[PDB]
Amino acid sequence: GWKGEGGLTLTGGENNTVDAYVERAREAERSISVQVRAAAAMSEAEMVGFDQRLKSPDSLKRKVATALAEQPGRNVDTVLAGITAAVRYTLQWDDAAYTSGVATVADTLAGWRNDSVKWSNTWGRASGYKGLNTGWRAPRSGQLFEVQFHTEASKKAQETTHKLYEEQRLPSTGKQQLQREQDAIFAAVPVPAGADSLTAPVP
Repeated sequence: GWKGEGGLTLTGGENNTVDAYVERAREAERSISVQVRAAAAMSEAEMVGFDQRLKSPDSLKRKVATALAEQPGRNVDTVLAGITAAVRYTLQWDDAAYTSGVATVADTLAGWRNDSVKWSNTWGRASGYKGLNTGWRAPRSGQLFEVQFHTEASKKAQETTHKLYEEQRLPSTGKQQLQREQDAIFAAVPVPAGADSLTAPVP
């Protein structure tokens, strides 16, 4: 059995189900990183966070044990079936080649029989985080993975807004005064021409 050291738990029958999923995803990642590093080169994109392209085993179980608490009756099989960011990648660009580079990666992935699950285009928002987080399912392995396309400035937003998330989400001594401090950076982040018009590629 698994012991969530924050008040969480998982039985051995569920624990071995997740550990089998961990090694199972690690096998599909090999064929996925191949198809990802390709488009990252086919569009002159930069790959950051690639050293952590696979989600942590403990962090994976916490999201499962939390989902089990929110929705009993759901088995770990369906809970693991909903995980979207178990394997994940980040593609960077200059603001000039961002929009064209994203369309390349999305089409080359779709052309390789990958399925678009989500398309979180938040560039045309006057307030909030700017970016495009995408969801994909590998063709034969069926593994759900995500790709968040960033710029040098958009990645620097989350590189710096997370420390404000740290002292805002936590009510230790806090709040909304930093809500402007973050949206000031989000407004300071330039939106590439067409970034707010990026749609999921129809396969």
